[PDB]
Amino acid sequence: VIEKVQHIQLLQKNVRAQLVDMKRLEVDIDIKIRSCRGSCSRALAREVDLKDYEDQQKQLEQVIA
Amino acid sequence: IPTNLRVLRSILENLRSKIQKLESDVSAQMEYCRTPCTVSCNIPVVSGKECEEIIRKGGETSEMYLIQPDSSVKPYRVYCDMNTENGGWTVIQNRQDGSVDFGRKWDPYKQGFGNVATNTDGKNYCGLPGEYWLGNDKISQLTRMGPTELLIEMEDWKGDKVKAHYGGFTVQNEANKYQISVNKYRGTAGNALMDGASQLMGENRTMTIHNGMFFSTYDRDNDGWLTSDPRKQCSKEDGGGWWYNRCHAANPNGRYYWGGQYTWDMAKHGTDDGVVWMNWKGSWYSMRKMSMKIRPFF
Amino acid sequence: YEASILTHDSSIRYLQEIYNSNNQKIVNLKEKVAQLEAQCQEPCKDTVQIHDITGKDCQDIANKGAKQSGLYFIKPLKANQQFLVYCEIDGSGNGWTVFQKRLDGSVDFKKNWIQYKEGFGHLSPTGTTEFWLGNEKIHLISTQSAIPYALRVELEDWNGRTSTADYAMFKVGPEADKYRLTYAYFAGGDAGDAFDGFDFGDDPSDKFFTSHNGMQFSTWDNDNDKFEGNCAEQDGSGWWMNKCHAGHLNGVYYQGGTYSKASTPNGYDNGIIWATWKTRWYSMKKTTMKIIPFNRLTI
Ligand SMILES: *[C@@H]1O[C@H](CO)[C@@H](O)[C@H](O)[C@H]1NC(C)=O
Ligand SMILES: [Ca+2]
Ligand SMILES: [Ca+2]
Ligand SMILES: [Ca+2]
Repeated sequence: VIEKVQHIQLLQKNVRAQLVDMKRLEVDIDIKIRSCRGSCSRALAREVDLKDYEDQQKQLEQVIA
Repeated sequence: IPTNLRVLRSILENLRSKIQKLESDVSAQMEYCRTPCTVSCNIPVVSGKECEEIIRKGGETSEMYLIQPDSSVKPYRVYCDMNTENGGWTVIQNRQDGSVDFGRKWDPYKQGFGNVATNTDGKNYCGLPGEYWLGNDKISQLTRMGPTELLIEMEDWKGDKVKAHYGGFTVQNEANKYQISVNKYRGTAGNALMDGASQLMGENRTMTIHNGMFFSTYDRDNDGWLTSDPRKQCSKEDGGGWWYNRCHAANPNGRYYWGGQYTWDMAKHGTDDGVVWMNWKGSWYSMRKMSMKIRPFF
Repeated sequence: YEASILTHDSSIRYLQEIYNSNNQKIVNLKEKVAQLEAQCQEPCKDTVQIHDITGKDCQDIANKGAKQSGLYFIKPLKANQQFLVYCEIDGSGNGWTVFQKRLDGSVDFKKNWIQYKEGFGHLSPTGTTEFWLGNEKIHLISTQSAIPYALRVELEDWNGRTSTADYAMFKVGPEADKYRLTYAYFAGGDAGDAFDGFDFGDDPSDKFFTSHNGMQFSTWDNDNDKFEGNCAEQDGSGWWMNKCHAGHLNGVYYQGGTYSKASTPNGYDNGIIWATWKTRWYSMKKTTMKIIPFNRLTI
């Protein structure tokens, strides 16, 4: 396997990682922000888009393999 | 390699922006927190040792009350459910939205935290309950004044509701790691405290039994997980404090996931923290509402 | 469109430049998230707070240092436990302990024995809520070991005029004697002594049928009046009924102040009335009963 092909096998994990990682942080921030509702003047109304995170994960699986 | 660079580059650029959004979102909240939320709860005249007494004194409406379980401790605020099953219920734990963080250390779970009550559209009294944990010390003393029953109520995101009743409930004091005890179960939500997770068998089930357990938080391990692995603990950061065994069948103090079903890639630690009551909605589901109320036995 | 294989070595290390950069931000964002969480652990701020200074009653407290009006915890000597009360404190250093209050009709005063014994309504630091402290508490405060107590009664029409009626040696007995109300004398006040009686011209003994000194408290579920029927039940309230009243501060709150014999399905005079200051058909807009040691009512 030529060096360049091994660099990609690397980024493919790194990104599927960062994906799960963001996906988490996304939910985390959502939960934490809502929790401010009971402490601060108001809670930033929002709604997280888990779909786009799920769509890129599959968009990866397919291309990785 | 062909279309490969295309993909990865599209994602990394995509995430970059979601990071940009998230960053913005947090800054907006930091600014709103430059000021607090507020309430104005005029205190009812009538008072008693706990809700049951109050309701026997004429306190017939469900709202915040002041109770002094005993002359030692100073009177404190609590919410009284005077409507559910003949009223007289002292709410010691409540979840309905994601307003309060339940992933706190041992002290906040000792002293208590959250909002007992909030105001109801143009009213001098807080008639609605907020999200709060009354506090281990207080809960301990209450369940020890005499035989105490415990009523657990919950609701999924589809509007369904089920109760879990416990004829006898007690919580030892701090020095005894707030050990829990329950019995005389009856309900529709499934007996997760005594029996354990329904979808399990043998030791796997028995190790998700809360009855008899000690209370632990992510900064104070008292779980049924005996080992040296500084990670296999039942309560990790932002994890709520509960009566963890190995590790649970139910957790009314879990993180309040919006929507209900959640999965390992959403969970901060991969573990399934969250307002769970396995015996009903399963393993990775989080209730919309979850409350805990006590009342003298008789 | 599929470029040079030499473009690989380039862009194949470029995605890494925006990858580690991403992880970088994520690390700072998480740090910032933490600070956010630290700002969201507090409860909402309750405007209504209670003062620490305690004592036998609002006067004891006042003397101990209490300077402003608000909720306090008192505990008369013979009481089993301390209870919350609204203390009124003037610039003179007087501690009035309020036990009755009307100001908007937000609270229903048609309650039974127990409720009248234990108390209902809400206590507000700004003394802006309707309530009835409770006979047992009122009893305890007014019968402390050798301390003459006094009762003041302020009224307010729907036109800003306010009057008062003071009673020396106010007192309320135990449940055993049905919380009997007794006072030595009408210490004066332009409100007029309505507890002494009031001739309405209806009968040759109106003055005998509407006197409250000595009367026992009555509620619908516990008739202790001087009438064949049930005063408390008819007016639908709780009070020291005789047969029935000349002064009735726990009456139905009639908006506007002016009510008539056509306001009820029997023509009862059940509003907030005080015969000596207003007709039996003028329900007050505000009412307030407070007590304090007699040796304080102006020398
Ligand atoms: C208990 O859980 C382990 C995994 O943690 C699993 O391998 C085992 O089969 C389970 N026991 C049961 C219920 O069969
Ligand atoms: Ca937390
Ligand atoms: Ca352990
Ligand atoms: Ca009678």
